[PDB]
Amino acid sequence: TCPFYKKIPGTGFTVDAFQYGVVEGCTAYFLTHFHSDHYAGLSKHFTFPVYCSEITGNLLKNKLHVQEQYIHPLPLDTECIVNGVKVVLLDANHCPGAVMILFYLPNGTVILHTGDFRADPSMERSLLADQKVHMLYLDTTYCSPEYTFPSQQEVIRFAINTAFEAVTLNPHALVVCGTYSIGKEKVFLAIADVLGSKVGMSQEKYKTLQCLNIPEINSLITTDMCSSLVHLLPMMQINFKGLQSHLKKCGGKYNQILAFRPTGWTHSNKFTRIADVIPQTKGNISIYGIPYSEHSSYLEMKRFVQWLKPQKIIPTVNVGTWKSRSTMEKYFREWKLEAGY
Ligand code: NI
Repeated sequence: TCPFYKKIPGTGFTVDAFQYGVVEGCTAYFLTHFHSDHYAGLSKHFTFPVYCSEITGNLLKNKLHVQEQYIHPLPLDTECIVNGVKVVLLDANHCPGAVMILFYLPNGTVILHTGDFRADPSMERSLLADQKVHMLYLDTTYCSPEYTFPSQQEVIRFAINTAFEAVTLNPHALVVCGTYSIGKEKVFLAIADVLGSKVGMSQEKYKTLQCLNIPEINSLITTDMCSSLVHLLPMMQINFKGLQSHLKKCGGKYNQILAFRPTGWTHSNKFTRIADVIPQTKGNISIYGIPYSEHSSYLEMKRFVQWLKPQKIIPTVNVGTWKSRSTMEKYFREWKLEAGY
C-alpha cells in the first residue's frame, strides 16, 4: 500500500509510486527520474499514463520496454494541463532527466515536489520566483549539519588533475571509473576529455547513455574497449580483486590502474579537504573515493527552504525512524525561527 507522502491531495496523482499495484484513485503516475528505488515496479506490462521528462521517457521505452502509448513526456519550464490540473516540470540538478514538479491545485494551493535534487541558488530564478508555495515534499537525504561536501566543480578539478598527472607520468596507466545507475557522468567524461580518449564501456551501459540527450555523445563514448584508456565498470568491481582481473583482460597494454569511486558523502568528509584526499593502494592499483554528490548538502538545503518559505514541509527521505523524523522536524523549526516565516 502506497504511503501518504507519495500522494498529491486534491488530485488523482501519485509521485514515484509504481511498486504498490493499482493505486486506488490514481489517474496519472508521475516519475521524477530514472533511479531504481523510484521506478520500482514499472515494466512493459504497465498500462496507466506515466508523466515524466523526455529523457526519462527515452529510458522507460528502451531500458524497461514500457509501450509508447503510455509514455507522456513533458517539456521543462512550460505550463501544461494534466487531467484538468496545471503542472510545471523544473530541472532538479540531480541525474539526467531528473525533475521537480509544481502542482497548481484546483482550490488555489501550490505544491512543489522536489523528487531527488541538489539545491542551487539558480533555482531562485526559475518559475518558482513568481508565486507562493504552500506545501514542499522535500528530498531530505542529507538533512543534518555533519553532511558537508565540496562543489561538483572542485571535485571534477581534483579528478582531472589527478588523472592527467598519473597518465603523463606513465602512459601505460589505465583509468577506470565505477558506475551502477545514471548520474555523475561528468566524472568519466571530464577525465576522458583531458586524456584525449573516448570512454569505453559495455553494450548495456552504452545503450543507457545513448538515451540521455548529451550533446555530441557519439564523439565521447564507445563499446571498443581496445581503443579507449578510460574504462567504465560496475561499482561492485571497483576493488583490488576486480581491478586485478580487469587488467589481465587488457592483453599487456597496461601495467597500472588508477580507479575512481564517486560516492556520496562518507565520514572521511568530516576531517579531510578535497585537496588532501589520498587513495588506497595495493601494488600497481590505486583507488580514490571522491565525494561527488547529486543531493543537497545541509547548507544548500537550508538556503533553498529559507528562500522558498513553505507553510508545510513533508520529508520524502529518512522517514522510517522516529529519531530521523524528530531530528528533521527540529531543523525545520530552527530554519523558520531564524528566517521569520
Ligand atoms: Ni535519485
